[PDB]
Amino acid sequence: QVQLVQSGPGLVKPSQTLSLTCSVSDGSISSSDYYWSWIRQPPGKGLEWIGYIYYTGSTYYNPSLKSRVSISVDRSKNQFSLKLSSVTAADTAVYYCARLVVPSPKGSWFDPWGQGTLVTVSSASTKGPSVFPLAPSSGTAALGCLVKDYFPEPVTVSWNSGALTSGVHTFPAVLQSSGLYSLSSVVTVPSSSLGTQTYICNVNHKPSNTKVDKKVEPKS
Amino acid sequence: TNLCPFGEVFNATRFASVYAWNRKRISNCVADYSVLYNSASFSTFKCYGVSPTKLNDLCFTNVYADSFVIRGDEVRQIAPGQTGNIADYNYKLPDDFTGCVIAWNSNNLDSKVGGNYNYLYRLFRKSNLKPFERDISTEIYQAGSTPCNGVKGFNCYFPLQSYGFQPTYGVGYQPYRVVVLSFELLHAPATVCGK
Amino acid sequence: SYELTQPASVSGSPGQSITISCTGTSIDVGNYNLASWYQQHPGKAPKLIIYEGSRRPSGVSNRFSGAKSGNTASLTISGLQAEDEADYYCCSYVGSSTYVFGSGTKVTVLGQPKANPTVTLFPPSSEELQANKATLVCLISDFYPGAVTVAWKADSSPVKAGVETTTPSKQSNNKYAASSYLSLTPEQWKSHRSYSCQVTHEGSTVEKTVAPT
Ligand SMILES: *[C@@H]1O[C@H](CO)[C@@H](O)[C@H](O)[C@H]1NC(C)=O
Repeated sequence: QVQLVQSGPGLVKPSQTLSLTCSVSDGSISSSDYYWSWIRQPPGKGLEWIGYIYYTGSTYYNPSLKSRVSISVDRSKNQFSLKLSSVTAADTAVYYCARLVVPSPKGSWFDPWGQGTLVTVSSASTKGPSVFPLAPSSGTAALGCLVKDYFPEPVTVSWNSGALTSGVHTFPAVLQSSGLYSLSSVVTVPSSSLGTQTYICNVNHKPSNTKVDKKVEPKS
Repeated sequence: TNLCPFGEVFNATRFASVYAWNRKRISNCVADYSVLYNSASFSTFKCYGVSPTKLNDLCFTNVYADSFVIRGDEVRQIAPGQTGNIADYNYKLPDDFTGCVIAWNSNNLDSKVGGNYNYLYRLFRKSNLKPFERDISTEIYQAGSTPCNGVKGFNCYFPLQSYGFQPTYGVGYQPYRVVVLSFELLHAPATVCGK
Repeated sequence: SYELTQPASVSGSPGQSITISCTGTSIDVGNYNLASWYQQHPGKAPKLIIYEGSRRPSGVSNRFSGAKSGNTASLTISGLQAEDEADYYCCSYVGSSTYVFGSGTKVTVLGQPKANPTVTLFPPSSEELQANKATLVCLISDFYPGAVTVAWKADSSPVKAGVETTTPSKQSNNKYAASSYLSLTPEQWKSHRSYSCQVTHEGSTVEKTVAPT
């Protein structure tokens, strides 16, 4: 199987150029049988094909964005990139890279896909979050972490470096009047484990390159 | 005392669609077939009723060069006694065919990025084509009980369909440029010879 | 036309069959320009279910089947299961130019019973308090259908300022989840004896209270 790994800034100021890169693993981008495309999806809306590129450099964009889109390929580094100029708030969307298969006029499909990169177009400056522990107080108890006042989205929260996933509930963020985001992630655990088992949430906010680990201990 | 214009057909910049194949009439010239059989750029070079090497010693009245474009899957149909959408509805060779079938892959030229739809092939026809018949009709094909009146719809389809060539296609779906040479020997003075 | 048309939402009972339509204008004949179908679960990338009108990738259940009635492609899901609840998009090459996706179809599996919400209220942490900030967190989960209203309360008096509430979001078990935040100064928090979070879901009411201790 093949794998697509996306990368790029999640925040682009208005009138600036959006730039993303998709790297291919477990497969060569220099295959004569495949196209390499970009698809975007505004939050809560549908999918829009942006354009694809052949391993030789030939491109074919959606004419609704042809004036603003530039897709390049680097077969030596097994990557292909996307550039969108004069971005606006209308361009805030999750962007996907996908392998486009077109073996015959019978049909064509996208497989596989990248995991998606949320790019927010705004003028608000990047801000790292403040993380406060949600202490349990009481068979099962609930504890968590508070990720407050950050921009832009998203933040990644794991527990015990991924060793705790069952019972974890990372809620969707909330937009505050100040324009900054804030979310909490909690996990329900047995009460008897509070004095022995350690619970640490791992908050990652790539736009600010801030990773913090807050150990959640009972109130005292 | 010259050399026949075989370069105008094979090295042609544009080829016609298979349903509307292009015929070049060759007469009064000296044909050097060594340029063809000694070329390593041909994927198909099947001759019927004659030998490739044993052709420079022969003279013919008229020579017909038919040129078009098809899929790789359909190269096997350019032959006597074959059936299929191409042999039945586009280009038909007789059982007593006397000539050579030459073809080569043209994915780099006739397959566009985004899709080359300029090449067509006839998909519907009431009866099979006679040998060397050329149907260029676009009447709306009636495949049902009700008559059509020249409008598309249920059981009223357009007779031609596009190939939509693109380089990502498999070799059986990639474009192939075909040149069919017909050798004709009538009770007339022979005008096309070899060395 | 170019806009590919799907029903906004379709629904069916568990173990039954549903069909999603995908209407366009380009009338292709036979096995030519066959559509594809994609499943998208919340927060995930689209997953290929059907390609070339009816063929399935390896690993895709045989409960999914594709067909076409000349003008409209159709995705049929037999034996409905709870995880089949997601968004579905058809895709085709329209007008021999651009790749277009359908409007989108939200499949909801019928038969879901009423679920009462589990409220989990937290007080401001001492670390945040020692930073001269205070935020209450009211967490709501496992409620169906996905619509709740939240009313905060200082002692037994309603609050309004500093309240921020999410829209409901479908979680993995097909129930819903929302959260609410009450921002306060540490003075306001220590003044009142307790703050409350009252969640209303389908006429029922669950409350939680926390005190500065
Ligand atoms: C076509 O052109 C090439 C050179 O580009 C030449 O070698 C070849 O013989 C030509 N073929 C014909 C049939 O004239």
